[PDB]
Amino acid sequence: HMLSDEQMQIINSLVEAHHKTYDDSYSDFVRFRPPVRRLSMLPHLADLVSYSIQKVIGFAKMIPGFRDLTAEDQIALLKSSAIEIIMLRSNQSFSLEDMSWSCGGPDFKYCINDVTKAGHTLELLEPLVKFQVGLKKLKLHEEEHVLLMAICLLSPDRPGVQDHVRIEALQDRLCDVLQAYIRIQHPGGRLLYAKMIQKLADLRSLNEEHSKQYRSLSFQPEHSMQLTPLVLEVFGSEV
Amino acid sequence: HMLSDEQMQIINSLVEAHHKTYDDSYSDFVRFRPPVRRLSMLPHLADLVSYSIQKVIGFAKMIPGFRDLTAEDQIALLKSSAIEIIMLRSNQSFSLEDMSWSCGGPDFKYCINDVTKAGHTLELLEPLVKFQVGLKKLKLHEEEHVLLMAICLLSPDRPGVQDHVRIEALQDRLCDVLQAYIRIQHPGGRLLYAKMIQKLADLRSLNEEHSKQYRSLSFQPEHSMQLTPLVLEVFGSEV
Amino acid sequence: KHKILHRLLQ
Amino acid sequence: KHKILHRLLQ
Repeated sequence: HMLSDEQMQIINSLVEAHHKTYDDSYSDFVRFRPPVRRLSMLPHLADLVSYSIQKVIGFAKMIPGFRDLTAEDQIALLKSSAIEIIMLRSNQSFSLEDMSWSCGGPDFKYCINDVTKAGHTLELLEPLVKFQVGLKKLKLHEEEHVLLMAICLLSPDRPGVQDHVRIEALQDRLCDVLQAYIRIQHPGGRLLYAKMIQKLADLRSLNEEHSKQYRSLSFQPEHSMQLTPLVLEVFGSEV
Repeated sequence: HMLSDEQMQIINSLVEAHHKTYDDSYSDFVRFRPPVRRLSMLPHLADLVSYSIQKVIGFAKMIPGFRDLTAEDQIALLKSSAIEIIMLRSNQSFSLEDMSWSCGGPDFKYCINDVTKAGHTLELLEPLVKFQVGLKKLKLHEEEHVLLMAICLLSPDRPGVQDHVRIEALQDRLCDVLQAYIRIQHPGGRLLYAKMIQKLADLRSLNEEHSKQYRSLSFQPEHSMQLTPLVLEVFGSEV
Repeated sequence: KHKILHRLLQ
Repeated sequence: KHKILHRLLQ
């Protein structure tokens, strides 16, 4: 059995979309407020997260079917999944060696420690690293990693979503491609698909935990003033 | 004739306040999003203006009499005069030689050109330089420069001000010190005082012009997203 | 109002 | 609401 001309074209678009929105050299990071090791890392990570939102948005607009949803549903989907897509795409810079995100020399090597100088506790940063390690081990192909991001972004179960039947349909078609692709092109991945869907569940927990921490942060103006307009909007609840 | 123990203590506080909020080495500028020469200079100047707002606020809180006004009046005064105080304090880094603000090596040397890569036109940047040149020539003492900033910040004629009689009184006392100081300690400054008050008028024009340019900028989200929470609040009209 | 998001979404 | 300003003003 094999993939259809349809599923194949979906993959082409997603992989191209990703390449178009993710620089493996992280050259743009020099434009962020420099890191510093009262939350000395907040200005840098805020800029990093903000830069990522923009990237996740560019990627989403190229997810086939997404541009056709209502503006409102597009926003509802982006708002609730943004933090998860960031965690997923960051796997690409996560090194199991140093248990950190290597995005450059010393300055752009993000260690668990740094995120703490940004308003987050270690008891909560632990599941994140645990997630990154598990995800890294799945040794996903670019096609599976790019599909996993689209699947996550099209979850019908997000607050604020309207046409949850149409989002439901789009996601299923994507889940099919991932399932078919894994079977056809992935030697040894008979149980991979089920592992990937389990990552979606973990992201939910990580998402909920981030909301709580971010909430505290956003109620303190001395801190929220350090965020960027876009982060305040995506993570804000003015929805 | 001479200054009173009162006027003298006002001066001590203002000069100290200024020293406490203005670094002549501009060492903090390395924490701003780096300059770049669609408005490539906006992220840097936004951070510069934002950093300055915070400084102007710290200076204001030490202006004797100011901390006693209502929170609302303090905000009304800061909102409407912030841009003017920035223009005044920046005289300290303005070099008549290169007609620019020298705040560092090549990267932090602000030329008329750069401000254009930030949303502003040259036909409007012209009065600014003209103002900086005139102000520089007045060769003010630190006591006169610091007084001029306090006088400007306590102008009763600002939209949103409530107790314009109390702000009126505070400013007069400050205008008296400046007048007395110039007479007692400033050789050759018989007409200086009148020149300084004329600078206040010019700042009004510059302020009004900035509002118009900033307004256009703030209605375009692709651009306003580049500003900082504090700039959006101080220059915003949600007042 | 999500001004930024609407804008970035074209 | 001027949350930031109120805060920076103590």
